Amino acid sequence: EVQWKVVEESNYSYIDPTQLPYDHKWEFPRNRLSFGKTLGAGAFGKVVEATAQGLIKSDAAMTVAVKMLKPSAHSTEREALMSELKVLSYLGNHENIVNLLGACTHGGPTLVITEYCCYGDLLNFLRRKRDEFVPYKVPEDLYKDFLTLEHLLSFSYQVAKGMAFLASKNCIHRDLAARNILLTHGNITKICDFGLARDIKNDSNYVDKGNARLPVKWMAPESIFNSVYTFESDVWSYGIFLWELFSLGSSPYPGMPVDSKFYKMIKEGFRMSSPEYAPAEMYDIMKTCWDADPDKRPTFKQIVQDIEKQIS
Ligand SMILES: COC(=O)c1ccc2c(c1)NC(=O)/C2=C(\Nc1ccc(N(C)C(=O)CN2CCN(C)CC2)cc1)c1ccccc1
Repeated sequence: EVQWKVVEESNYSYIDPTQLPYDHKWEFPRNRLSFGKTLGAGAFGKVVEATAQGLIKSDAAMTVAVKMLKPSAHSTEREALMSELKVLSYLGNHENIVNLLGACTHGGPTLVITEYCCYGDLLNFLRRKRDEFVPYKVPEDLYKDFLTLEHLLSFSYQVAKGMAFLASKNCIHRDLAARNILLTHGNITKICDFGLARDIKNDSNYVDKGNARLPVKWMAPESIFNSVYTFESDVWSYGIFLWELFSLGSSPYPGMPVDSKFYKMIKEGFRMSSPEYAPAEMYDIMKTCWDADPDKRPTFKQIVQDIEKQIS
């Protein structure tokens, strides 16, 4: 919205990602990329499955995901893709994020080489295993490839470790949701920012507010109503993700259209109830994540230590 704002005294401010350095150690020869099918495409950017010759081991090739722009992209999009590469180069490597493997910044359009996660996004994975879920396995043949409570607990734990990594790098996600979590071999979940590769206009999970489209049902109140995005507001989005996880990919606040009454109810203390398969101690974490006071929400470092005792 382009309007007036009354302000009150309360810090952190975004950095201009174009000012971040790009380390050319990530430069990978473009001629060693063999492109496959497009995995997903936004309005201006797309992620393509590809084969990278000698990227990690000089002997053999490996499947990777290459993030690139469409022909319709303008100079601002090309700057944005370069800034996304500069952020990934800045953050460093962690197991629970979609990591940067290389980049092609020469001899053509910019190609960002990321890890390929064979299972896709966690949201579609959960909704696919809905009829194949049991809390724990009793004859094991009947639950061959079943999803269990052990898996969901590991997912909550890995996403929390990934977010804890981002917070330690002074990085705010601002769009934490199951659709932005990817699953790869060994049930490893990886956080990522789709950025230019998700078409926000065609996704009902992003609500048209003014001129912007925001993931309202995942956002903390101070984000929706005060435009305040912090480490603590990410924790709110993690609580909404937990509700997705233990409802097996159900849309949050199911059956509630986003309108003025919805915003009012959230401000007055309205919260979702416990998912059907959520353990009690995990739902406790949800309620703390959804505290209207950002000071009373747990940090991701605390969430990691909390879930760790549950795993053990
Ligand atoms: C910063 O990094 C990023 O921003 C980023 C963004 C997306 C991906 C990524 C990095 N890394 C991946 O791997 C991504 C996806 N990968 C994938 C894998 C498997 C599938 N599935 C299940 C298929 O069936 C498709 N596919 C399987 C393999 N055969 C050969 C071809 C058909 C679908 C998507 C994917 C992309 C679009 C939307 C959701 C996820």
